[PDB]
Amino acid sequence: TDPLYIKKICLEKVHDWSRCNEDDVCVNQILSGLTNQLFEVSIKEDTAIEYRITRRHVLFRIYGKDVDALYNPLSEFEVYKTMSKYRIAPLLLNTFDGGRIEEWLYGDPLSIDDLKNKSILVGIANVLGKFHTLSRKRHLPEHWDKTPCVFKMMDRWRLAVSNYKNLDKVTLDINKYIQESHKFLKFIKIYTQIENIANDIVFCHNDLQENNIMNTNKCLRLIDFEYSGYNFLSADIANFFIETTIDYSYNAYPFFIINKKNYISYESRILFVTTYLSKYLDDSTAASDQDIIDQFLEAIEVQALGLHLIWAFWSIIRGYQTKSYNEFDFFLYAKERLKMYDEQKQYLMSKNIIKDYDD
Ligand SMILES: [Mg+2]
Repeated sequence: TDPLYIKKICLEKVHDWSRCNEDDVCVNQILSGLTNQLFEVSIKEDTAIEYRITRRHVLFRIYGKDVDALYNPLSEFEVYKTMSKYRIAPLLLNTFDGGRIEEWLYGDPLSIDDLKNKSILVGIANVLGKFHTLSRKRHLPEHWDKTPCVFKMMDRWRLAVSNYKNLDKVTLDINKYIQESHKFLKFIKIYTQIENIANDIVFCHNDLQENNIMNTNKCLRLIDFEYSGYNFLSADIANFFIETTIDYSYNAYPFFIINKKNYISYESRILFVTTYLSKYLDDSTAASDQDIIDQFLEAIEVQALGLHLIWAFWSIIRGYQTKSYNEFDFFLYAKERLKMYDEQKQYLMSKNIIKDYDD
């Protein structure tokens, strides 16, 4: 993590960069987690034009430790290589002792305000619709577990949360939501057997938020596939719809803002689902049926219910890992996702959508 060592590695692992020396290379650490240290590494532009280096930037990733990973760290690299092969993720460039080097994407992540732009929403639906056709249009590795990660994420993170003895003010009754977790997984096992396109099991990103969508040339691209895996495709869309209400760009405590009124509008949700199905169904994109759309939208809201529990548990675990480094209040965030669960459960009950859920 010493900058000159980073320069030395890049000069010998990026093609034609060895024509430079360490004084031609710039290293800028970008925001990292506990599992990663990320650096923007570049050749100074005037040095680049003189030597005519065409790959001026790379992304330099130093691996953390597996035990701190809340995703699955043992299969993350194999999954990323597959995504890189089919040009879905940023291109893997090289590996080194303790990390890897990836293509640098020029542009900016989408903002919370970009998700109000209807043209941006259409672009996102096209990208995700085409992306979700991967498992049926190409042959993904046959040994990959096809269990929907809604089960795996919920099970894995509920276990880690129940192993805590503190749990003071995240909720006074954590086992209420631990028992709610069991209710959702049992309901979703029945609910997803109903014939619904939204219940199709495809390879999913599973962390669809605006800052994981890059806007490069007006071509939207996905990044950060660490949580990716097989899942109900409605879960990927439900995550994106939820994220229209959460702003992570706020730069003071608690470093997030929730605006439930900003939830993607119904006409926007229609426009998204129609656009999505136009790309996800190929030989007959005849899914302009409103009853198919209205049922697509209902399955999305059902999956949204469980995502609030999934990410609340994730946030509880992150809160016990961190300790005033970014000062993002993971415990307040978890409490807000738990509140989102209660409000979503009430709404679904009020419309009789989660029958036999046993409140
Ligand atoms: Mg990210």
